[PDB]
Amino acid sequence: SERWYHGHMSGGQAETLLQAKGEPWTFLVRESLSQPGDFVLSVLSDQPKAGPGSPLRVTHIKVMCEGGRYTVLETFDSLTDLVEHFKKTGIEEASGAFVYLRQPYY
Amino acid sequence: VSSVPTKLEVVAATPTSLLISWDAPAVTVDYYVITYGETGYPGYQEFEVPGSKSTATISGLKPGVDYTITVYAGFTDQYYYGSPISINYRT
Repeated sequence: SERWYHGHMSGGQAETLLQAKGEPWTFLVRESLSQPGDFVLSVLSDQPKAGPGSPLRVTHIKVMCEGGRYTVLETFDSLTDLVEHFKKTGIEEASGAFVYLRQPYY
Repeated sequence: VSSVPTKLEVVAATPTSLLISWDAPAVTVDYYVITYGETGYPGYQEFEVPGSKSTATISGLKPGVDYTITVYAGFTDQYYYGSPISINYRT
């Protein structure tokens, strides 16, 4: 519940980290460098960025945090309870586009 | 933080792509960060751009969809990015 968290890490470094270890639905949590106090769910999709062989598309999801609650709707006591909940069914990253949390990036 | 990119326009668009241009803020910028995603949804894509560049091309969008395009100033000095400017464009 803490080893998928990587703290102060940029979105581009997450992408590099997840694309190299290139298995779909590999995720990690990092704090947002755009909004302090919030966090970002960085997930490696199964969709290639371009043609065959190209790296897989990395998707970032804002997770807002105020009043000690966490939300991406419903809220959660901790980042763990958030990650645990969306691991079941996924996150609708865009209209009809879902990402899934299968493998944590340690 | 006030020193935020002062304008952000779509200079040319195809149904699946955009060519955005911003104007540099008053302060020297090391790099710009740009996010984009569908308005109302929590997912976004991200890519960085050297501080000498004021235009970027966003590709792979779905036609007739409102996307939210955001630019941040990046400084090696600062822990966090600068204040953002963001627009909404329909492909």
